[PDB]
Amino acid sequence: KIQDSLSSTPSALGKLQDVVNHNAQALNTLVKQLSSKFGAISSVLNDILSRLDPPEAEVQIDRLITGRLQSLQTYVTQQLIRAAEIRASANLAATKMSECVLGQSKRVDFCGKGYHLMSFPQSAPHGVVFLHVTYVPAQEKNFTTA
Amino acid sequence: LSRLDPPEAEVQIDRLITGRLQSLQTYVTQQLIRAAEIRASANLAATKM
Amino acid sequence: TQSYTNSFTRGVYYPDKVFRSSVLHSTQDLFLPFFSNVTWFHAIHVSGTNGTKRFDNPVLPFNDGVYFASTEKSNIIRGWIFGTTLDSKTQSLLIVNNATNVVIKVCEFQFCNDPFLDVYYHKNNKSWMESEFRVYSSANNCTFEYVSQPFLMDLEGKQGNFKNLREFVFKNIDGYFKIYSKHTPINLGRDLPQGFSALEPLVDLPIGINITRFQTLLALHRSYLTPGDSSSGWTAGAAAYYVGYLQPRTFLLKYNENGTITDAVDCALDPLSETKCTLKSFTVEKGIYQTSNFRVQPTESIVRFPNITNLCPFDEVFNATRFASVYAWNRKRISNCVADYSVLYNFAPFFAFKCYGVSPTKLNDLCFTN
Amino acid sequence: DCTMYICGDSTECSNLLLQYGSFCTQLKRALTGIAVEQDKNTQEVFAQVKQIYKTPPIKYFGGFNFSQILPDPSKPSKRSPIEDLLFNKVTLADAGFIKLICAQKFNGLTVLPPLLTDEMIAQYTSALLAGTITSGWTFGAGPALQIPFPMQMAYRFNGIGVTQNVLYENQKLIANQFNSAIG
Amino acid sequence: KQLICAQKFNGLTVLPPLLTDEMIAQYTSALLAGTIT
Amino acid sequence: NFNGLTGTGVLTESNKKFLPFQQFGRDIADTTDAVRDPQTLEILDITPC
Amino acid sequence: SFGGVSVITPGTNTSNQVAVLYQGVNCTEVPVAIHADQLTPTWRVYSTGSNVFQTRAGCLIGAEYVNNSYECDIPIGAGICASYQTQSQSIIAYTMSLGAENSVAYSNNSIAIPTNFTISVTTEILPVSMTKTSV
Ligand SMILES: *[C@@H]1O[C@H](CO)[C@@H](O[C@@H]2O[C@H](CO)[C@@H](O)[C@H](O)[C@H]2NC(C)=O)[C@H](O)[C@H]1NC(C)=O
Ligand SMILES: *[C@@H]1O[C@H](CO)[C@@H](O[C@@H]2O[C@H](CO)[C@@H](O)[C@H](O)[C@H]2NC(C)=O)[C@H](O)[C@H]1NC(C)=O
Ligand SMILES: *[C@@H]1O[C@H](CO)[C@@H](O[C@@H]2O[C@H](CO)[C@@H](O)[C@H](O)[C@H]2NC(C)=O)[C@H](O)[C@H]1NC(C)=O
Ligand SMILES: *[C@@H]1O[C@H](CO)[C@@H](O)[C@H](O)[C@H]1NC(C)=O
Ligand SMILES: *[C@@H]1O[C@H](CO)[C@@H](O)[C@H](O)[C@H]1NC(C)=O
Ligand SMILES: *[C@@H]1O[C@H](CO)[C@@H](O)[C@H](O)[C@H]1NC(C)=O
Ligand SMILES: *[C@@H]1O[C@H](CO)[C@@H](O)[C@H](O)[C@H]1NC(C)=O
Ligand SMILES: *[C@@H]1O[C@H](CO)[C@@H](O)[C@H](O)[C@H]1NC(C)=O
Ligand SMILES: *[C@@H]1O[C@H](CO)[C@@H](O)[C@H](O)[C@H]1NC(C)=O
Ligand SMILES: *[C@@H]1O[C@H](CO)[C@@H](O)[C@H](O)[C@H]1NC(C)=O
Ligand SMILES: *[C@@H]1O[C@H](CO)[C@@H](O)[C@H](O)[C@H]1NC(C)=O
Ligand SMILES: *[C@@H]1O[C@H](CO)[C@@H](O)[C@H](O)[C@H]1NC(C)=O
Repeated sequence: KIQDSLSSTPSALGKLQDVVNHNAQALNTLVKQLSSKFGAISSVLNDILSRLDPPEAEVQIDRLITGRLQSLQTYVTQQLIRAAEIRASANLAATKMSECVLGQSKRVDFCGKGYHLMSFPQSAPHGVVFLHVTYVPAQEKNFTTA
Repeated sequence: LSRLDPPEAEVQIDRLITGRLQSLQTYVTQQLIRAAEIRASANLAATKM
Repeated sequence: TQSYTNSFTRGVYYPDKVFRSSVLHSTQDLFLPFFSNVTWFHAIHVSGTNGTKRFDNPVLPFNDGVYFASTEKSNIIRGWIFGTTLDSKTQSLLIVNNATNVVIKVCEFQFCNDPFLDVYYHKNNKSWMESEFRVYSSANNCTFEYVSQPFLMDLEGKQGNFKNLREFVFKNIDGYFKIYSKHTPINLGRDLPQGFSALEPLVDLPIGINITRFQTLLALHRSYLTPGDSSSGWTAGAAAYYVGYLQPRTFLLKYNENGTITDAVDCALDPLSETKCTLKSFTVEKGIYQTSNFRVQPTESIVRFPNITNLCPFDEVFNATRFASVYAWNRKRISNCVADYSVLYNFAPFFAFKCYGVSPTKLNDLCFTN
Repeated sequence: DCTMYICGDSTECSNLLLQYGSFCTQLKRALTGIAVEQDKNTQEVFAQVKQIYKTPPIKYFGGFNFSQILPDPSKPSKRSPIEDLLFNKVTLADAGFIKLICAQKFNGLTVLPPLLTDEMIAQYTSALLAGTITSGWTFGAGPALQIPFPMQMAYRFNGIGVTQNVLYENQKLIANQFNSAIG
Repeated sequence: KQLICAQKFNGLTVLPPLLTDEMIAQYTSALLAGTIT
Repeated sequence: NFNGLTGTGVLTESNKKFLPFQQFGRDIADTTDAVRDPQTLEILDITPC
Repeated sequence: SFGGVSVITPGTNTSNQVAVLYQGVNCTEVPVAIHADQLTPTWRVYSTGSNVFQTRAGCLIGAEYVNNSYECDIPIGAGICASYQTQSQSIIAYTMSLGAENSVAYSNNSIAIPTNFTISVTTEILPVSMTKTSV
């Protein structure tokens, strides 16, 4: 049923898709930031040099330089935090693969809902997928005890 | 606005917008780290529960 | 015969001369707002033996550009008149057409009472009507002309049911006149067919002036298709003469893969539409979105100044017989008066006037203590 | 809000601010992501029960006194006295509410209210407590399984290397010690 | 590679990972064989 | 040294279909990609280095 | 007076109706009695149109309150949500439901012992790395 469930529901792999979507959006925004005047005469260097003489044309384009530097700083500033959270997730995945797969786990609700039996890992783009095999009681019957 | 003409008012007003943007960026920059700390604490609490 | 109808998806043009394809692009320019009323102004003057006074050339405000739409055969309506007073003491515009020419000029045109009409007004028997002229009464002091290729041309339609609606939008800003036009065919049965169409630039002209009215020069020498009724108050009729008004809105056009605009969306009509504009996409998924903010606009302005009667004596300081030495400069006090800073230019022909802390232009809007 | 905080509703200031590009579409997204994450955290920590349980009206657990942690019906809000003390010992500045320095935020700074009301969290905690005192730890595998509390305590002793006869031989003493410790 | 991806010629490139998918697959197969046998 | 372009690239030719009175080719990120021919009325194709 | 405005809408591929939430504003004032040529947004056709409900997180315009208990789809705040379904279809704003009510039975001389088991296989997805880059 794992194959059919994965093929039916498309939102199961929502954790892996965001990883590439956020990076694509960040790169797109970084590229799009270039077409900004940044409070100057124009957003293109060739025209601003061809339209003005050196002494104040040099002054005018400094705004473009500082704006582009400020735009570039934020990208790496956010990338550092994203890399940190990805490292935390990777460490958690490594611990899971070293505990649940290479043995049996007694921790409650760590390697699956219920009692743990085994685990088989699978490989996914920019991630890893586990298949926990668990044990669950089914039919109940009360008694009298001393 | 009411004391300087636009040709130099634009020059004077540009020295406040940059400062306010730089002051606003730091707030979200620090909140992005406090949020990570809180998320780590929440994960620890969920595991403990 | 005046009636109001709703314009669904008309009044859009190419924002610029630049090619662009298979993307979504956002522009801010004067456009025709979606879902707005368009007025129908109709002419009723036919027959020679019997007839009634026409009065069929209303004056339109022309509030910073208009959108024109009319359905005719080839030449029923010709020319467009601008100006502000349209008299001998004021300048008026004479953008008119010709057989294979266009005449455009601005002058002190005095009188334009009634175009030359033969009173016959019957094309059902004889359809010979040409050279009505009476474009103007006289020209006083003017030389500018724009004899060039005519703006409008006729389209041939056979087998019937091919009528072309003529969309003319005019831009009168920054002292220049811009006209965007396109011919929309297949006007078979719908007066304002649903769909989408695009206009194209034609020419620019440096006119300027403070044009504040519009006048129509419909040719009433030989008229046809003239229903008559007393319809008023947002009704339906038939005028074949549409006029619209342009507002400064923002749209998000959808360029196709061939560079032709297919769909356009308003960003200030519907909160769903505004959300679409914010997300820069034509499909929005279920959820909650934070779009913008709302503020209450002001009503009026109030000015509260102290009441002082006497004038300030700037003449006693500038127009003085003797000035003291530099080492013993004398300080004078000006108080309890109303000061006019636009008069000190006349006392002397100085031009240094280097002013440090406050711009000399707006010295009259600040109140001091001494 | 960038426009109101940076510019005092001035058209010229907004026009010059629009020249900086997308330096506020990003600042209007990080805070929304943070708010979504904080809404998800409290659901990930507390919402671990499929259904909501309720303790039986008769409360006798072999001498163990749980009146200091079970919900109190007398109060308008179903909160245990320990929860009441914890709520009283912490004072929030503004919360969400509806509308001396919180009114000085006409400059575009606001606070959104949390999704989950405190009563819902209290109900979640009450359900967890009922499940963990009635059905032992078996309710974490599947559905709740009945077991008397003294036998559950004996089994917990057996799980740490102490023979289960110790509790049954010293039930009253352990109950009194627990009552004194929790009091 | 030789529209947005080819458009990023301003200096924003993407480096390839050191481990190709065919080696992660070998790791996974080895783990599965070890944990089954 | 065009009429307002001053580009630099390995421009060869445009095979795309262009509207008759359009000169500037543009892409998703708003970069020049086409140039009119002042003599042959042909669309060129800006391509970077 | 000013405040945030939010749009609660279902998927545009399904319906075409929306609702407006005014964040943190007591809507006994102007927001219920809006007037033309007085508010910043160009659209004022909604006005009140009845179906106005007061929430502790703001005022909701365009959604009719119904008192039921469902697992809510679109969060709003303060224990209130919204969803596009039946009461002809419209947008409703009910109160969030935590779960189905259940009561356990406890006794000091009874115990429940299972007699059958069930083997199940679940899944777990974890990111490991992100795409590299250089500038
Ligand atoms: C102060 O002296 C100057 C020059 O002697 C006067 O300047 C005249 O100002 C009027 C004001 O409209 C002008 O029309 C004249 O053309 C100016 N004449 C010259 C020669 O500059 C000025 O009027 C004097 N001040 C007063 C209050 O009379
Ligand atoms: C469980 O403990 C509570 C409080 O720890 C007991 O309630 C107290 O009872 C004494 C005398 O019965 C009163 O003087 C106190 O005022 C009570 N306090 C509260 C908070 O109610 C309760 O009696 C204990 N349970 C049993 C069965 O004795
Ligand atoms: C425990 O559960 C299994 C699975 O539900 C039961 O096996 C089923 O038995 C019925 C009737 O004997 C068959 O129709 C099903 O096909 C069986 N299922 C499978 C998967 O083989 C089993 O009988 C139960 N144990 C007891 C003691 O009742
Ligand atoms: C077992 O539980 C059922 C329902 O909960 C109850 O009717 C029955 O009496 C219980 N058995 C005993 C021995 O009490
Ligand atoms: C358009 O026509 C409608 C019909 O009654 C009218 O209410 C409205 O005031 C008119 N003008 C505008 C701008 O909608
Ligand atoms: C119309 O064009 C013809 C041919 O060029 C010309 O002789 C005639 O004078 C024009 N009409 C006007 C009013 O200029
Ligand atoms: C207007 O024209 C008349 C002659 O028609 C001329 O005398 C007069 O000077 C003109 N007006 C101006 C301002 O030149
Ligand atoms: C674009 O042009 C091609 C070539 O004729 C045509 O097949 C396609 O339908 C056009 N796209 C449209 C009309 O959206
Ligand atoms: C690189 O060169 C090889 C060798 O001819 C060729 O097969 C490949 O297609 C080239 N890559 C391109 C053109 O992107
Ligand atoms: C909102 O306004 C009403 C009417 O002024 C008032 O009675 C109420 O206390 C206010 N606050 C609310 C409903 O939270
Ligand atoms: C709750 O539901 C009942 C039954 O539909 C209805 O009569 C009552 O007015 C509702 N109460 C509120 C506050 O909506
Ligand atoms: C179980 O609890 C009830 C409730 O007080 C009590 O009467 C009964 O004696 C208890 N059972 C035993 C075996 O003591």
